[PDB]
Amino acid sequence: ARGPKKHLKRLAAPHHWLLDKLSGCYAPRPSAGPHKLRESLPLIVFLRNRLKYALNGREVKAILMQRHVKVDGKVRTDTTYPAGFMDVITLDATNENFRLVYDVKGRFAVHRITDEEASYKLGKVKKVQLGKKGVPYVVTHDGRTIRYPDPNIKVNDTVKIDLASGKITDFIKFDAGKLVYVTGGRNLGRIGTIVHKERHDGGFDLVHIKDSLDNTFVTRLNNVFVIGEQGKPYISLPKGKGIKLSIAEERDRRRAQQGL
Amino acid sequence: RAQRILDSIENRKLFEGKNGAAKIITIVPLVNDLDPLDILYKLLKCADDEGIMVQEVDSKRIFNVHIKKFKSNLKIIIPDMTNFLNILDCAKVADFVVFGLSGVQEVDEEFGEQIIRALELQGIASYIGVISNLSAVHEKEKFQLDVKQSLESYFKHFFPSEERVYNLEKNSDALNVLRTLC
Amino acid sequence: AKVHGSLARAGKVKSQTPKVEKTEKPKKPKGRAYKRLLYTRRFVNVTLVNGKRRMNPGPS
Amino acid sequence: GKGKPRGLNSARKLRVHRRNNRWAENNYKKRLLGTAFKSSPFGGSSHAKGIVLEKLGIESKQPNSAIRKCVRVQLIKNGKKVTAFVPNDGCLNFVDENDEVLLAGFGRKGKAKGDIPGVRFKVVKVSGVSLLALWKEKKEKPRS
Amino acid sequence: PRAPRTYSKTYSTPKRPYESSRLDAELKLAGEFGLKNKKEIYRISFQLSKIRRAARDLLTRDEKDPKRLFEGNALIRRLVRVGVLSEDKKKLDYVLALKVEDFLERRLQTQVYKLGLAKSVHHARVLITQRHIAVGKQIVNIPSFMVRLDSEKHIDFAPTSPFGGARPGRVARRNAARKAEASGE
Amino acid sequence: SDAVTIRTRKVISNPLLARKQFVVDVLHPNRANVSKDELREKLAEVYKAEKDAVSVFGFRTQFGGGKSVGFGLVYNSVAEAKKFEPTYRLVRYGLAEKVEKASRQQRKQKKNRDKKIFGTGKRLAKKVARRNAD
RNA sequence: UAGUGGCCUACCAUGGUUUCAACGGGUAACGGGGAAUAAGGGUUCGAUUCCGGAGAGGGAGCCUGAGAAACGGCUACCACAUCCAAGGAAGGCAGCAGGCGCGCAAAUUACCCAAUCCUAAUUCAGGGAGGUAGUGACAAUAAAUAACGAUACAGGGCCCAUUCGGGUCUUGUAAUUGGAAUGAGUACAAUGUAAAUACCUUAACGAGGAACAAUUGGAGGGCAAGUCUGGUGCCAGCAGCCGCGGUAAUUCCAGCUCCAAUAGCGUAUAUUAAAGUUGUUGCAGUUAAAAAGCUCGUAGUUGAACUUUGGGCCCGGUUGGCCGGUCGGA
Repeated sequence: ARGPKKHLKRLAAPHHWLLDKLSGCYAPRPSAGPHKLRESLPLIVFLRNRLKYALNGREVKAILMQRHVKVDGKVRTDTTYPAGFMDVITLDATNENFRLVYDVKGRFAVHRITDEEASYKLGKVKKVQLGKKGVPYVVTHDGRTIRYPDPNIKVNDTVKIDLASGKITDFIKFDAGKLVYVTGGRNLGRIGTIVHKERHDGGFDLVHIKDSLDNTFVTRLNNVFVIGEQGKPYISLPKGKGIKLSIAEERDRRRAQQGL
Repeated sequence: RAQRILDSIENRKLFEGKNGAAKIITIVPLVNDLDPLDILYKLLKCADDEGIMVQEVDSKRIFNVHIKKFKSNLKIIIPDMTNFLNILDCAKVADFVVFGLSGVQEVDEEFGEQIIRALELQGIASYIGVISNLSAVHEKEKFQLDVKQSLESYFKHFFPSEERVYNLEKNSDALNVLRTLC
Repeated sequence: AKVHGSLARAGKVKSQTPKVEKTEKPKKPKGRAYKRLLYTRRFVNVTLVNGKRRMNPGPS
Repeated sequence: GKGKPRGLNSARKLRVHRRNNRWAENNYKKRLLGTAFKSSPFGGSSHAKGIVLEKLGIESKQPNSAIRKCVRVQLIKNGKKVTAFVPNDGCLNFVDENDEVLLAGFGRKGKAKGDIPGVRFKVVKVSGVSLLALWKEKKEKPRS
Repeated sequence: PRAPRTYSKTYSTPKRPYESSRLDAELKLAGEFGLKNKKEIYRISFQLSKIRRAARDLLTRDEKDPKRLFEGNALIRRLVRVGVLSEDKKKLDYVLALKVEDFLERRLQTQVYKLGLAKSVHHARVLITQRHIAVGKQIVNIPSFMVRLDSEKHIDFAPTSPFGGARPGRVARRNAARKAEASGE
Repeated sequence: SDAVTIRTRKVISNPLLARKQFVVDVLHPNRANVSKDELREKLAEVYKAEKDAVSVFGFRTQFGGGKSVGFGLVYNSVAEAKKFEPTYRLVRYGLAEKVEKASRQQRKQKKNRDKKIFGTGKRLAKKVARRNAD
């Protein structure tokens, strides 16, 4: 329809933004950049209505035209900026700093963090390739093009990328035992030490994956996200640790535990 | 539908122009007040062409003021209230008939309601009601709109083919008169 | 009738003539009290004619 | 075998079988040929308004025994001439010919309430004003 | 255009309006409870529709199904919380035996009557809407309030608008400033 | 506002706009509403700041009388209000001078009435103003 | 071409689709969640707040540009059609608010960027996108249109059952009551809002039945509710289907009076349901409509019977409880 789109209707947002059905007509459509449109979570969906530091849009831009907030070591100032998965948000406020990693619900939350791990970020190396002048390089999941990597690093691994300058420090291979995190599909926000791979020449590569409570589930491999070992995450994961409690046992936790 | 197009062409022959196309509009109020020298003038203070200038003590009654926005010469018969012998008799060429509705005088059971029954039961050619009340917009300050509702229903207790009956305080309702003519 | 003489009001004179049509009993006590009077009509004692009967109370 | 195939490949027959037996149903063939659009002078409507042609001549398709004060009418959305009817009958005084109605059926698309041919449409509202507040002796009940 | 607001339609009109035994057995509860319409009764008889349909739908699936063990175990724990279903009789079996007077009684339409301060189901029906009635703070201005089993104990007067003390009103000051005091003005 | 009870609940202290924003209780009993610039000089001094660092919106009642739930702002300085308050509320306060506009339709007419001239329109004051006068 | 390609083009080959329904025709056909349904299946509709497609009156065509076969862009044709000083010169409300015409059938030429957002070089500007107000019985929700005694009794009980002592309690007749008491409506007041309405708020003021009065359809069967009384006795009437009036009308005009639903009840068409009258579930063909004149036959639809039982070693997830050593539980 004659080139691109600029508006996103309310109810045409993804459900993980959790906008209210009334009070408006539209959604604050995310700009292009380091993430997908469909799992963006822009700046104003984070600020005004999940942290409530602003009450409406003009007060959001009152922050953003005052150079306070930071998204991964830079001074991003645009309202619809897609700070997506794994992106550290640091404030120049009363200095409380946050990550962007989901709950088990497939939805983002507020997760305040330390300064050991505010300093860096991660990424699924979605491509390793041999570009110009015979230079090997790697392309992670968001946008980064890191030159000259370890040649023993292949596709589907992960890195430990810094935020001051984009330097890979160490990596994680792909095998069993690897503490993992899913980005997409249904079991979004899960965790739990990959069982094994399935090759399926020309097709999807799915993967069998356990959890903490030993509850297997099979994603696709373009959503698997390896970040560890037998109990070794490389960030500070939020309260609840990603393991899916069922809705029978959140009417046993929110109802039978905190409800006396 | 083209025949229906032809149905909507030949009827646009006799009524649309200036050369032998000017219509009799006879203004007879139901009230002895409201005196249609202001109905010609204070109503048409929103039109502001020169039907104001010939709104004259030399009563013309052939008011061929070519109003410069809907392109028509006119004719408004302004009769005195008492000459009851042609008001019911000049109404064979007179298309547009306008009642004068007022809450000041109660519409009388021998004057007003019987002028209703006299203009009515000869067959009203076209009854486009106008509230011509200038001195009735402040008889209350506490939801005052009963001065209009009592007249909009009174147009509908016998001859109901108007929905609202218009105040003299909105702008385009004076050239809605010339819309009603053209 | 007389609009600004009698009936420009929604109602004060619905017809509030103390000259009554029915001899000072026009009060069908509307709504909830109407169905209350009908509950007094049907639930105290009454039966009228022989189970099956014609069509609005009268002698046989 | 009850005159039908059953085996679990025979649906090829069956949805072609019922396909040729729906036409023996009545309103199916009435509906899917647009016969309500090629006929039925409402044209699939629910009401129609039209001028009264004239007073009506009674042709006995039984029984209501009088000249039933009925109105030959011809519509203006179509122009297709139908005999009509007024309830609360009588009062043949209060509109001329070539004057307006609003038509609506009797309950079966009419077809029978009196000895008059094709009288199937109650008049609802003459000239925009009603009949039920005009048999109520507020206004007056029309003529042909 | 904004996101479409949804809206239900809560009364279920009957199959046969001219069924005389039903109409006689439907008027039996109007003046008993001091109601206004058969729509009042249609409210309850439309609640019974969805409740008695979900109850019969959940029994058709055999337990070890945790859906039956979740959606049933809160419905069974909700009508208790109103005060209609009884605590001893909750296995979603008695809920199909529950009837119209049970829901229609657990209402401050009634419950102004059968825990004192009544003087009629008319004298107090006018005092729901004259608001000489209360709960913990906020006057429950509608007789179909469906008292949730607990503020029953918290029945109180309005502190404004007397017979709970603290005022005279809108007719004393044409009368106790002319007759009851001002015989001599 | 007898039994005054201005209970400061749901307090968020924003550093990023230098604001102390919170919802406000006010128990009325037996008298009417508790105005803009009537609480605004009463909660100001006992809550850490001045009268120009006060702002008010919310504020209706609950059913029956007495309790009204408002939402009050009180800023960490005073010229904070001159830049972060929306200008309608200082027009509602007198801390702003309302530059009186014409209308919506009038400005939209005037925008269109000068888009039909390329430049500044100084020449047409002398161009056609002398020729067709003949 | 941005690129695959009969997409063309030049020579070749003679193919390809089809009774497994080609091709052709009609659509009152924009496709997907929805609706009415409600034993289940089936049925009919889907312009419509979301997604995708298409168009800016109908067909072409091209520029700028990352992006358009763009129309609040352009050129031409075709259909219209404005002013004119007779010399172009001007133009697309299938955007908003309005007009005409068409219908049965559908709002006000308001206020404003406060909000949801979008665009810009950009905290600042613009936005009929949008929100708010006005019309609005589409559809939906909650609820007005009024109290409790006393007093004359009727009783049902019943009090102590020496009931055989009168009324503790009520059913209504009671218009005799009895003062206290209030809202719809008018209002300071301030909240309410970008500015105002209202709506929770709130002091002052406004009720007695004449108050401040709830209508709408029926009153022969299906279909509650009189064979009541007058005028009416085929005269109209009444009838969705049947059925009465010819003079003893429960069915006519009226007076009563009553019956339902209740600020809501009718009517018109359309669909669904009951409708095993579309039947795969789940009909029917001797006579009620329906077995053909009888064989041969192809496509289709089915198609005879056979292929590793009985028992041992334990593991014991679950239950019976004499065990009860825990006094609802192993």
